[PDB]
Amino acid sequence: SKRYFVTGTDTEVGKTVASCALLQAAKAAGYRTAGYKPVASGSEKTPEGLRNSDALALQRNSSLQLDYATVNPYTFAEPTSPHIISAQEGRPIESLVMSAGLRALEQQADWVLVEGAGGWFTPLSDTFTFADWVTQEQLPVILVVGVKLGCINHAMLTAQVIQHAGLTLAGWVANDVTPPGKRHAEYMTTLTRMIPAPLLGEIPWLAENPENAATGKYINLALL
Amino acid sequence: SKRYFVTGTDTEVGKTVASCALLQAAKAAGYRTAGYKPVASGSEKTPEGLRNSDALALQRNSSLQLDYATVNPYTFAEPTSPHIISAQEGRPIESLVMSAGLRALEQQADWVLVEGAGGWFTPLSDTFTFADWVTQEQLPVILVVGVKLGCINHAMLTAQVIQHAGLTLAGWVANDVTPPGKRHAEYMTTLTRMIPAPLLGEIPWLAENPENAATGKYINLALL
Repeated sequence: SKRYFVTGTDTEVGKTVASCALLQAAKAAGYRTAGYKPVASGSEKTPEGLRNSDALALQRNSSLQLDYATVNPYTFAEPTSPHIISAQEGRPIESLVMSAGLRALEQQADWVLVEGAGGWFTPLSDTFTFADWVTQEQLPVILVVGVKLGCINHAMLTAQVIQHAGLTLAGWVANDVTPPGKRHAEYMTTLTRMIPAPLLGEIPWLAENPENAATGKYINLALL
Repeated sequence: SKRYFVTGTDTEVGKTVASCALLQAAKAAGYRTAGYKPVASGSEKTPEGLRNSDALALQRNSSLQLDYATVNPYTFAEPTSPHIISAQEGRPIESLVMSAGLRALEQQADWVLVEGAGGWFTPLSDTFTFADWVTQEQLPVILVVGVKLGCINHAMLTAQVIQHAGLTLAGWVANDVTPPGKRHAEYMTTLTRMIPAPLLGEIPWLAENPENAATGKYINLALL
């Protein structure tokens, strides 16, 4: 089986778009897949309770029919750092619960993709970050790089810190977050040289992909 | 005397606004100040050659009357990574030239603020980054943090990598890049706990500060 943690270089690089592409590619390869987003903030009310749109995307892109809470056990409404809204709601986030949910998906899935709740150093409490949990779980990490100004710096910072944690940087995905620009090829070359992990694929600019066209085709899982 | 390198957490955190506040505070304290931006990209034509707006701000906020090229010896038009536009123009960026320009300002200034040309890992050539040069110069670093979503992660990544380079994280400046939000205080507390350097001050949201109101008052240089 297989497990990966997906993180983005910044806000609004389409991290969840890339996660969905990865999940689609894994299903095409014959895996029984599951997405896992243990912690989510920024969620809408429904008759069943709060639902986060990124967790819903991961649920919908899982090859298994998974219940929402199995994908996302901690759901907060407001779109702010987990530690802040957790404290405000009186709903502490516990590492062991996060880990138990990953184990629970491994009962059924042989390919699990895990997404966080912000970037690498996202606080979950005043003393624990999402990086702490990923490190404990020894997950291999896939970096999603939004190709835009600043991406080289952010990719390098994030890659260095992951490697310093003792973790494997398993791959990276380029997400085209804007229409094509002038320096696209040169930026891709630069990122490719500098990121110490295989480029798994590049997702085109899909103007938010309103029709939910399939993106798994952009990912080469054999490179992972 | 004193020298500092200023870097931002991301694109468009108002790094140069903070640099100008620092320079203003240093002048108020009685220093002979100079700003230095060795490398600049994104510049306008004038009869004297290309001029970069951030370098002009540093020039104008220096207490010494400095010639433009002394503030910014390498000026490229297009707003793209220095290594790319340098290669396209056939104008290589040389560490020794960057260092000579810093020495030249130290002939006249006892307080020098240095700004880069993007974030920490900004390439200058295919084999040299701005981090390499800062590390060679052993500059103490001031981090400018734009208070916005994602700032905790970016501040922590950048701080960790600076410390791992063996450099001193001398301080940080909070820049209010948006109007006040809800979680402003809690974000400031979080950043303050997590960034291993003194908070020097917080610059209010100035809607781009069209009147050039003075910002030095927001910086407490005694904390540096």
